[PDB]
Amino acid sequence: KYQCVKLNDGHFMPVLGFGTYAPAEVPKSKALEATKLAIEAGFRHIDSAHLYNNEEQVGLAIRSKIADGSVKREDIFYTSKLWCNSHRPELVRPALERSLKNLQLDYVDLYLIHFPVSVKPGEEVIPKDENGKILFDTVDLCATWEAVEKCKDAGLAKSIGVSNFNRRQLEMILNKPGLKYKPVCNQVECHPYFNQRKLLDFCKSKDIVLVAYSALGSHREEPWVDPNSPVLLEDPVLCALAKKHKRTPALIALRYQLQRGVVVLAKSYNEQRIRQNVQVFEFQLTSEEMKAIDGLNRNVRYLTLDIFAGPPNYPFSDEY
Ligand SMILES: NC(=O)c1ccc[n+]([C@@H]2O[C@H](COP(=O)([O-])OP(=O)(O)OC[C@H]3O[C@@H](n4cnc5c(N)ncnc54)[C@H](OP(=O)(O)O)[C@@H]3O)[C@@H](O)[C@H]2O)c1
Ligand SMILES: O=C1C[C@@H](c2ccc(O)cc2)Oc2cc(O)ccc21
Repeated sequence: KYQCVKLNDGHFMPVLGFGTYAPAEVPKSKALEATKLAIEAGFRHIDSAHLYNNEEQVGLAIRSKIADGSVKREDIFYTSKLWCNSHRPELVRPALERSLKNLQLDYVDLYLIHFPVSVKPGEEVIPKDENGKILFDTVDLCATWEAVEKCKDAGLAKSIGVSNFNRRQLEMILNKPGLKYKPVCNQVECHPYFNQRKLLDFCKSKDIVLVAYSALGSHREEPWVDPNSPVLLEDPVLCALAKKHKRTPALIALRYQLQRGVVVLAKSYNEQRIRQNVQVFEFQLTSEEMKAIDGLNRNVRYLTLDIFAGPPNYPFSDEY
């Protein structure tokens, strides 16, 4: 269904969203078809990023569902993200305008700082030196946020937020001198094996929505995810609750987040699963079942973004 949460700037965010990242080996055209099917199934919140190299396709999909009259622009909540190669203040608006041009949309509903570690400016999203290590850059993320705030001023992003920020980095933005807009959200990995209780409580404490990514246990694309990590959707408790409720493990995992106050994303380029995942609104977990899923917490982070560790801004060294 279309139920939403009110953000701290007064905009409304659909509580279920459609993830659009797919591994590099997935052809770009598949993003176009999956996003159309997502909108037909009921999805109104759509999550992309300049990193995903799909905004031309995702924009084509959204504007085709507008053109055929299925939805109007105001019904769609579209998220993009500012990548690490344009953290520098003077490059922030160029990057947003470049996403909008690829999308052929006048504005995004939500613009996020994608990841707090900066890299060398340029066309390459992961620039590398001769020994294969990332060419990091040195940027004041408070200066980045101010340039992101100016993007809201200009009406090019209706809301603004962050992703992959730990509590320290959230506090750096929240307590910045002259802050215009708080982040409306922190988009972070969250699933029953990494349920982010502490970070979720902290966001709640500052009127920041936690948006769960990798909520079904991630794409598991090598070399980003350890292939020896456990597979979330094989979990016996999730599978047992799925049987009990006549649902699926993915649907238990998404319902879990909805009942604990989290906005949840779900990626699928599969028509059946796309349509399946919107069924998260048709059933309820009992409080005893929520507690059983709470017990699944394992400290298994699927997406470490290890290749960016080293700089002070690497977000996952802190406890949360
Ligand atoms: N740093 C960031 O901000 C960041 C990082 C990671 C992700 N994200 C966002 O969050 C989204 C979701 O995370 P994710 O891409 O890691 O994936 P995910 O939502 O955790 O799960 C995707 C995987 O689960 C499968 N799946 C989907 N629905 C299913 C169902 N009902 N039953 C069984 N399997 C199902 C997908 O396969 P099929 O496609 O074949 O269904 C795919 O293999 C991303 O697309 C992106 O929008 C953001
Ligand atoms: O799966 C990953 C690993 C990594 C990454 C993905 C693609 C890429 O081109 C470079 C890095 O960061 C991410 C950020 C995202 O928002 C979504 C997925 C991933």
